[PDB]
Amino acid sequence: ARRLPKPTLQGRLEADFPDSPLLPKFQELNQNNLPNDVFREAQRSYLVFLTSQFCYEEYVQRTFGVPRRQRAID
Amino acid sequence: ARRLPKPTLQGRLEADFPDSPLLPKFQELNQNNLPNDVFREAQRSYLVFLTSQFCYEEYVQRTFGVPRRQRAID
Repeated sequence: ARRLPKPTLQGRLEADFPDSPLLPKFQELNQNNLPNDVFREAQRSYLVFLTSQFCYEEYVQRTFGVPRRQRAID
Repeated sequence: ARRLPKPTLQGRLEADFPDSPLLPKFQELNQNNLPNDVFREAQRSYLVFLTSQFCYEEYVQRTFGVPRRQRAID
C-alpha cells in the first residue's frame, strides 16, 4: 500500500549534462495526463535505467578480451 | 546578584581592523550616558555577537554550498 521515502537526489541531470549520448532515448518518455512530480520521478527512474544499461554495455565491451592477441604488434 | 570576573580581552578589535566588514553594523550603538567602561563591555558583547552572526551565516553558506553539478562542468 505504501513504499519507502524517496531519496534526497536534488537537481535535474539532463539540464546539467545535455551533452551525454543517452539523452535521445531518455527524452522518449512523456506524460499522458501525469502530474509534474510523478513524471519527474518516472524521469529519474528512466534516467537511471539508461545509465545502468550503458554502464553494463561499457563493462561488457571491455571484458570480452581485456587483452588482445592482435594488439601485440600494435 | 553578581557574576564572574571578566576575561582579559586586551585592546579594541574594531580600531586595529578598519578594513574588515560588519563595522557599518557596529556604528549604531545606543549610548545614553553610558560610563567609560560599561560601554566598553557593551562594545565587546555586541562585537562578538556580530562576529558570531557572520561566522554562522558563512558556515551555513559553506554547508549549503556543496560541490555542485554546475561546478562539475566548471
